[PDB]
Amino acid sequence: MENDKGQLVELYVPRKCSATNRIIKAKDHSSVQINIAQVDEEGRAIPGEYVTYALSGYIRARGEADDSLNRLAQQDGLLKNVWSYSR
Amino acid sequence: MGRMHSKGKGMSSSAIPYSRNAPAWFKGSSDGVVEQIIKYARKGLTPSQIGVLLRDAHGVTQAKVITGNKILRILKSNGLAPEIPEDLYFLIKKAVSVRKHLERNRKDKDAKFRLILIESRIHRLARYYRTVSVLPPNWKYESATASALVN
Amino acid sequence: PQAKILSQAPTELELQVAQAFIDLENNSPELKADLRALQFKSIREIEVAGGKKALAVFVPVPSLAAYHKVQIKLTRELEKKFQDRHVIFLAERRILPKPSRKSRQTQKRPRSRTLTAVHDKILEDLVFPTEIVGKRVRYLVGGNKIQKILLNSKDVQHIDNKLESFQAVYNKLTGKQIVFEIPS
Amino acid sequence: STELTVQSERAFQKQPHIFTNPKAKANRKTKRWYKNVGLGFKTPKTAIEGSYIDKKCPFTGLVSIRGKILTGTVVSTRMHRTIVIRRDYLHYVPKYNRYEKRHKNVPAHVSPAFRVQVGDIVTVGQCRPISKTVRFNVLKVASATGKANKQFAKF
Amino acid sequence: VLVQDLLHPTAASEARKHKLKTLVQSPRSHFLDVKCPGCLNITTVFSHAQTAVTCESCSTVLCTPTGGKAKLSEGTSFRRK
Amino acid sequence: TRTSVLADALNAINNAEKTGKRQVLIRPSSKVIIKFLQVMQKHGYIGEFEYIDDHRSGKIVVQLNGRLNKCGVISPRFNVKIADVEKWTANLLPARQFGYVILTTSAGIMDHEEAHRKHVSGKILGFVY
RNA sequence: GUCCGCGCGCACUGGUUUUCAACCGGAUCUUUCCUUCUGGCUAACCUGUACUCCUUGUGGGUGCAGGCGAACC
Ligand SMILES: [Mg+2]
Ligand SMILES: [Zn+2]
Repeated sequence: MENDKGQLVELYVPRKCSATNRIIKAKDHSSVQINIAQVDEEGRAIPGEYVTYALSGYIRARGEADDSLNRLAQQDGLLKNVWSYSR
Repeated sequence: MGRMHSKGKGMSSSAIPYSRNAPAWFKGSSDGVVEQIIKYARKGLTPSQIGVLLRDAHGVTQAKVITGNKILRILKSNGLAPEIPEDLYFLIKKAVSVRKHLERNRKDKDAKFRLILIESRIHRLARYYRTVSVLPPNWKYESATASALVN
Repeated sequence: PQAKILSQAPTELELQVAQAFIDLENNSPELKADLRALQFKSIREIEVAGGKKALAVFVPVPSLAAYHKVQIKLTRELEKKFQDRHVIFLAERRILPKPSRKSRQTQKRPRSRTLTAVHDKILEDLVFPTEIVGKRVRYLVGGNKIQKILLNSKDVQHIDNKLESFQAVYNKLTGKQIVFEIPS
Repeated sequence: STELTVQSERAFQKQPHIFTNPKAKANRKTKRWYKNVGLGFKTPKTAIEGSYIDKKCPFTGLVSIRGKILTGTVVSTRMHRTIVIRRDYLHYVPKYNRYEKRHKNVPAHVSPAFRVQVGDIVTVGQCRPISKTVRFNVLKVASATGKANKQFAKF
Repeated sequence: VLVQDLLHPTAASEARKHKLKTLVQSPRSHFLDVKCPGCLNITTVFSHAQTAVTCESCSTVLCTPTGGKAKLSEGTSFRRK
Repeated sequence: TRTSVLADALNAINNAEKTGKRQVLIRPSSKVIIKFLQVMQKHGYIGEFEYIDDHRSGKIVVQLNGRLNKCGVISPRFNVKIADVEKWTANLLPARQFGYVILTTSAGIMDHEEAHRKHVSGKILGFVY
C-alpha cells in the first residue's frame, strides 16, 4: 500500500459502505451511490452541491437498506425522527 | 433445555430477581421467619415444601434473601438435616414404587425401561453425594435397603 | 461523653460530630432508647468539586442495620446542622490481600473479604435510601473503565441532589469513576 | 508395624551394635539409636518412641536416603511394611502436539512410624535396593486425612 | 434490524418478551395483599400460588390450584403490593 | 454444554459481523472474554462495548464498526514456546504486517506482538485480523 | 561538532527534563507485603552523643549502648 520512500503504491484507493463500513469491490454490481441535493431556507435545491451515501450490495440484497438510509438521514440531520435508535 | 434422559428441550424454570436484599414491602423479621421454618421442619416438611409454603402462605419470596441463609443449611445448623437428601429420597420413593409395580405385573416392559433409567439417575446422584462426603462412602442401592430407607 | 463512643479521639472534627450526635441524643422520645449504644471509626472528610465536602462516618460493622434503621433522620439532622457538607454513612471494611501462590496459606479467606465484593457492599451502602437496581460496565476506546449505576425512580427524592457527591466519594476511595442514572 | 511385637518371630529383633548392659542400674528401656535423613525432613516422634526395629527404616534402620525424591498417591497397602504408590503424569506426544495421561506403580518400604491408608499422598525417597522391586522409602505422609480430619456432625 | 440499542430497548419490548430473555430477568409474578370476606385479617399471597392458602384465622380458601395464577374465592379483595 | 464460553462469544461476534450488524450480545460473559475483547478494542478492531451485571455470570453487549473481518478461538489451548509462535502466525494470520494471535502470557492475555516484545509466551487463545 | 553526495535531512561522535511516544521494568502509597522469624552484621543512617573537622548556611566527617535489616548469611 505504501513504500518506504513515501509514495502510494496502492491503486485506486476504494470506497466502503456508508452503512456497514465494509469495502465496496470494483465489480460489486449492486452498490448504489445515493446523492441528496442540499436545500436552502426558501426551498431551492442548491445545484452542484449535495451529500453522498454509498450503500453496499450486501445490505441491498438482504433488504435492510431502507432502514440503514433512514439511520444515515437521521444522524446527519436530514430527517426528523424517522428512525428510532431503540426498537 | 438439557433433559438428560429425553429428547425434550424444555427450559421451564424460575427467574430469581435482581434485588439481593429483602423487598421493601416485607413486614416480618429474620428470626421470626427462621423460627417459622424450624416449626415447619419439625412438622416434617422437606426443604422445598417449606420454601413453597413460605412463598404461598406468607410474604417470604425466598428465605435465603430474608434469613441470610439457605434453607437446607438452616436445618443442618439446627440439627434437622435429613439423613437422606430430599431429592434422593424422592427418587428412592419413585424407584421402589416402580419396583413394586413390576412385582405386581411382569410384561409392562416400558415400566422396566423407566426403572433402569431411574437406577441410572439414582446412581449418578449417589455418586455425587458420596464424592462431596454428604453421604457415607459405603452407601449402595440394590434390592431391599431401598425399601428399608423407604419404610 | 465524646471519647467513649468513638473508639479513640484524634481528629477533633469527629469529636465535634459526636458532640452534635449527643446534642441529638437530647431528643429522647423518638430518636433515643436505642441510639446510645453506638460507636464510630474515625469519621473523615473528602473534597467534592464545586466547593463542597463529603463527610463519611465508618461503622465498626457490629449491626450497621441499627445505623440504617435511623439513618435517614439522623443524616438529615447532621446535614441541617453542618452546612455545605454532605454526610454519608459507610461500612468500615478490612479488605484482605489476595493469596499470592508463593505466599503463605492462611486458613482460606472468606469470599466476603475480597476487594470486589467489598466494593459491591460499599457502593450498595453509599446510598441506603435508594436501592441499587442495575449495574453497567463500559470501556471507552481509550480503555478506561466506567461504571453506570441504575437507581430506582421510586425513593429518588431522598437524595435528589447528592449524586455528584457520591461520584466524588467513590472516585476518591477506589478510582472507579462512576456515572449515575435513573430509569425514566 | 509388626503390631508392636517385633519380638514375634523366630529370631530376635534389635538394632545391631546398640544395646543396654543389664549391669547399668539406670534402667532406660533400650538404647534406641536414630538418625535424621536430611533434606530438611522431620523425623516423627513415634519413630524415637517406637519399639519396632525395621532394619530398612530410614531413621532407626541402616538404609540411607539420597538421589531421587518423588511424590505420589498411595494406591495399595495390603502388603506388610511395603506400599504400592501410584504416580500419575502426562506424556507429551509431539506428532499431535498433545498430552496423554499415564501412570507408573512404584513399590516402596514404609516404616512402622508412619500411618498410611489408601488415598494419602506420600513423599518418598530413593534408597539402597531393599528388595526385588522396592527401591523407595517413605519420608512424609502429607495428605493423611484431607477430609478425614472431621468425621461426624453435631451442631 | 442491524442497528439497535439492546441496552435501552422500549418498555414494550421488555413486556412482550418472555422472561429469561430480558437484559435482566425478573419474574413476571408478584405478591398481593388480600382481604378475606369473613375476617378482616389481611394476608399476603403469591400470584401463582400453589397450595390453597387458607387464612390462619379461619378455614376459608383464598386461592385455588391452577397451572398458572391461582383462582380466588370470587369474594375476596386483592391489591398488588 | 457451553464447553468453551470464549468460543461462543467469538462465534456470535463472527456471525453478526458476517451478517453486517453493528451490535452483538455475548451471553455468558466471563472475565477472559472481557480481556480478549478489550485487547481487540485497544487494537481498535471493535468499538464501545458494555458489561451487563445480572448477578449470574453477567452479559456483554458490543458495538461494532465494520472493521473486523474474521475472529476465531483456538479451542484446544496448546502450549506454544516462544519459538513456535512464528509457526502459528504463519498458520493463521494472512500476513505479518498485521493480524494478532492472542495468547495468555504470565503477564496476562495479550497479543503475539507484545508477547514477542516482552519475551514471554504461554497458552494460546485465538486469533484476530 | 565532523563532514559527505542543489542535497540525503547528520552519512561518524552526544546533550537529551524543548516537551515528547513509549515499551520492559524496578521501588513506592492505597483499607493493598516482599514466606516469616532467630541471631549474626547490621549493610547502612530514624539513631543521639563528645563534636564540628569542613565559609555562618547539615555541601560532610573523628564516632559508639536504644535502633531500617534486605547490602548478605
Ligand atoms: Mg471455565
Ligand atoms: Zn378467612
